[PDB]
Amino acid sequence: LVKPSETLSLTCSVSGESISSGGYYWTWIRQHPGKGLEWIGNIFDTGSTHYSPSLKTRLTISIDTSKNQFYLRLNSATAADTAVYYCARVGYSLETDRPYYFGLDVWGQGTTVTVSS
Amino acid sequence: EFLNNTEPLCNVSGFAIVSKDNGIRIGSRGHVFVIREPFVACGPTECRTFFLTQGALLNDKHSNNTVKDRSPYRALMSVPLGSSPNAYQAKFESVAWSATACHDGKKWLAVGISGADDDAYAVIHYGGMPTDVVRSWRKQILRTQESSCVCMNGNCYWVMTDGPANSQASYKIFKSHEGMVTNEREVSFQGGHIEECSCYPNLGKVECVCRDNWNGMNRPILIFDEDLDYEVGYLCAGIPTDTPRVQDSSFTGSCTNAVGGSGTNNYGVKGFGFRQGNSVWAGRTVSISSRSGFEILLIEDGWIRTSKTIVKKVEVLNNKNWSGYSGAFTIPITMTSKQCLVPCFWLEMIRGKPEERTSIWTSSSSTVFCGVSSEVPGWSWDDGAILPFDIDK
Amino acid sequence: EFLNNTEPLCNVSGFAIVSKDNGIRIGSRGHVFVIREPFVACGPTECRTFFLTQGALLNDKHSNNTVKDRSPYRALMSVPLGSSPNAYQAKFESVAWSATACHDGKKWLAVGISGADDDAYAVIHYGGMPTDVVRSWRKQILRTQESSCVCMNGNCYWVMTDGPANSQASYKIFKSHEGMVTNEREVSFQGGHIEECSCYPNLGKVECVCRDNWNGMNRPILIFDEDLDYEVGYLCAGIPTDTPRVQDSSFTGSCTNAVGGSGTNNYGVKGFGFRQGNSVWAGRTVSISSRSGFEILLIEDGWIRTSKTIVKKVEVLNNKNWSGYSGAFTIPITMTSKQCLVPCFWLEMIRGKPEERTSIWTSSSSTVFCGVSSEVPGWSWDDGAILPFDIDK
Amino acid sequence: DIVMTQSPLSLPVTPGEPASISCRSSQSLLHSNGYTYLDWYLQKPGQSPQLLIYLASNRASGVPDRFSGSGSGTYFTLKISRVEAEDVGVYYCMQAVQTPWTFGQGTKVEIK
Ligand SMILES: *[C@@H]1O[C@H](CO)[C@@H](O)[C@H](O)[C@H]1NC(C)=O
Ligand SMILES: *[C@@H]1O[C@H](CO)[C@@H](O)[C@H](O)[C@H]1NC(C)=O
Ligand SMILES: *[C@@H]1O[C@H](CO)[C@@H](O)[C@H](O)[C@H]1NC(C)=O
Ligand SMILES: *[C@@H]1O[C@H](CO)[C@@H](O)[C@H](O)[C@H]1NC(C)=O
Ligand SMILES: [Ca+2]
Ligand SMILES: [Ca+2]
Repeated sequence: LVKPSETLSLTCSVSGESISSGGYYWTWIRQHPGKGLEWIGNIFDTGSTHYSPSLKTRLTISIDTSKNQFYLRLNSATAADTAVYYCARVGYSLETDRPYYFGLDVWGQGTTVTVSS
Repeated sequence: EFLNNTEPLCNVSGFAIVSKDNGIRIGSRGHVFVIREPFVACGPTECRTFFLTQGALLNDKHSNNTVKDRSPYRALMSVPLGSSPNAYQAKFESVAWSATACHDGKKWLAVGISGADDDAYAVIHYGGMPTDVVRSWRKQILRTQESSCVCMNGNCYWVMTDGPANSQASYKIFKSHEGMVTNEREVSFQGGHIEECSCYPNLGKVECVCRDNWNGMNRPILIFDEDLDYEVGYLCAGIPTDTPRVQDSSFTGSCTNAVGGSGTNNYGVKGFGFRQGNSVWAGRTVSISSRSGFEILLIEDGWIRTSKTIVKKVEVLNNKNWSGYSGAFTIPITMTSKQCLVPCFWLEMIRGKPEERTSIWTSSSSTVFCGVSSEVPGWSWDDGAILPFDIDK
Repeated sequence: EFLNNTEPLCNVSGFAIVSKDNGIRIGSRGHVFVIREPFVACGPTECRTFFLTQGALLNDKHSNNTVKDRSPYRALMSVPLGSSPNAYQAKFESVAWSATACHDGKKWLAVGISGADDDAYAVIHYGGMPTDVVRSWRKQILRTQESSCVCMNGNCYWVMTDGPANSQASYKIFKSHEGMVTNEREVSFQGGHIEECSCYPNLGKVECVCRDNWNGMNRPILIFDEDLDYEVGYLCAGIPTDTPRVQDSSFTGSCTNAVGGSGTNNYGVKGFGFRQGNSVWAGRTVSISSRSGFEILLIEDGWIRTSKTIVKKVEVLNNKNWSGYSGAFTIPITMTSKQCLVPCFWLEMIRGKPEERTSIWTSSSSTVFCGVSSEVPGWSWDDGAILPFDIDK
Repeated sequence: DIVMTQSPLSLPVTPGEPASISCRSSQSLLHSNGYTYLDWYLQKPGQSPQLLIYLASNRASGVPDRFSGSGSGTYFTLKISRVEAEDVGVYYCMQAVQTPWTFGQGTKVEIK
């Protein structure tokens, strides 16, 4: 449980693979009760980051390659930030002369964050 | 009788032009295919321009989305050196969206990769019939080297790779006798990325100068021989040669480590580099951040010594003109009767939507040069098309 | 020296793609013929795509009625494997509106039926000259297998039929030697229909899997040898493999009797089936009521045992793409140096007015596959033409 | 963002028959490098989502051979050749063209 205007944070872990193996982007993905999915942001193995604009003022997302772990922090959580939070992986690249995309192929189990007193 | 190549590479002093497709210039009215990347390979009777068509002709409506570089419609065909890639003289070779080909003295071997992204496989043609198949092993995009394979004492060799683009992959060296594969050995190389090599034989060792698509401004080298023992490392030169790079005075160079830069780390372009004793004839694009122009540099002791002393420079495109991939090949003894192998290189010039936003298609055109013991001058032998074409209107 | 074929068929584990015409996709601006049905046949030097042109190019006003499948203008022409069926590479072989052709080790043989509906006759060309003529005997539409003939020890064999389409006909087995016919025997088969066979040799017998166009969901089998003794009956498999069919769990199968259906009784499609010991690699469309999508199924003991156990399945077109005929051939020892015959098959993809009502013409495009001992995956190697064409506007 | 809209909010269905769901985006999903970045994902009762189709046309690995995809530009479709009892769930489209990825509204599939 999280109380309003606290800092939410979450831990996601990797195994079988390692972080910095396979060149995936690690993603956080949200789901409010009764609604459809939403996308929070991407980290690459080397720390370059993408954020959804609606949350970009609140967020901070980071890796620790020595722990095979990656992290979400969301400042000033409102009651409306109540959701199931999923973490995933997705391999893709757009620079090269042979692009690819293998969308969100593996999902972790969800965490039901409830933001209330 | 099988083609030897156990003979040294010729010393050369300048590179003279040999052929020029004029593909796009003729294709404005003639029936000419859309090509993303070409290459050249030489048999004992002739040299032939291979290319990966996109199954459609210029100015034809089926050329619309030809920026897309992998699809079930691409095919490898082959046209004799210098003739345009026209619809009626192109001999079909393979179905393929990434290939390699070379002549072993008896018959033409071609390797054509096909199948879906996550499950690709290669079919090894030999004289017009499929003799073997190699499937992915990491089950991401499988790739061959986009230029000829290297045949010696009747065995033909090539490098293939499976895995990420912007991160460490898996790379394997292959070996075939009369089509079918007889050996395969993986390159353990934890510091870098060997994607799109350009290979040539030299006194019994196959040498390859490749494409570092991760954390590097500098060319990886791979050297291997009869039974696939190898050495891996980097082109020591003090002069960087990939497309994204910082200027020559800022780079320091390394023989064993990938040297990265500001904004240069996740991109590159296919090149070549002929060793000449300890010096190297390294080809590179004039601009430091885009595929334009082309230079050939003879760097003294650049194969081993982090030197920056450029002894000779040629130019074959000036910086206002678009260029692209470049690769190596050699013209055998059976042709020239010299007691050594003559080094040659090709250069493609790309035109279309990746830079010229208004055109819908994307195609390229080839120019071919060969080494000459005399000194030779440079000039801008550009592609000379006048876009937009009549289907872009 | 004549081409042997007294050698066993090769055991295969999956089929790898070999070529793809891209005929319609190139024919939009190129000069490409309209074709209804193609096929492939292999000599000792090369394999060639044969096809029955309709005397007119794509995207041209003389294609306004090519759904009409018999006319004086049709002609059989031949192009090396994988090159488009264009106007300037095609070598003329025979005036014909239904034909078969095969290389006997010395020269190409090609049988071209022509003449009016009620009075047709076949011309047997051999090395470019008419050696013999075979006339109708029931005086309705004379027919041949629209796919290669089978040559052994110098003799060449094929199956012809004369008589009704939705009712019992007359079927005959022929045997040439250097062009002219030497022998002829009639297939007595009161229970069924054998229209449009796909034949291949196998250890000195010729095996054909055919097309039941009357009261049958199931393939007829014909097996004959040197002096034309034969066995007739049906592909025992518990899996039905004609186009009109009931689903696999409703069908029961028979080795000797035509198993009909609800609404499936008077129509069909040309197809193939390689025996592999007692199992069969049977090809069939994906849909049970229309010519769309293609599968290849290895059925265990399917050749003899009414079994339904599909051991392997491959797909080469997905169900949203139109398909068509299909047929067997084999690549000889003279090419592969294997001590066994490599099995291969072709698939045609029809486009135009029989299903796409708005276009005026009707043409088809060829894909060719060959068997490989490795496992090989599937994909949707479809035809990719953005119809309608400019002549349709 | 690309606004995503998806036409049946619930689809009644029954085993053995074909079925279809479809999707439309407020700009064409044709990226400048030629590929068309649209996916479909399936969320079964009390589970995470699962990948079905990873570009307009391409099925993912391990997905049963019964699904099929089609479309280009703005309008895309998911086909089920025969529906079977394991297919109940909520189906979302997704697009991966722009820097914010957006999911569809979510078609429920209800057996009848
Ligand atoms: C190939 O090389 C060997 C080794 O020197 C030589 O003796 C042989 O004659 C060569 N053959 C040809 C055809 O060049
Ligand atoms: C190319 O295709 C796009 C749709 O993908 C279309 O907007 C455009 O008009 C087409 N142009 C031509 C010349 O076919
Ligand atoms: C054909 O077959 C016979 C019988 O096996 C064999 O002896 C003969 O040498 C063969 N000829 C050719 C040309 O392959
Ligand atoms: C084809 O033929 C019909 C008459 O049989 C005619 O009405 C039509 O205009 C013709 N179409 C073309 C494209 O010539
Ligand atoms: Ca680089
Ligand atoms: Ca039938």
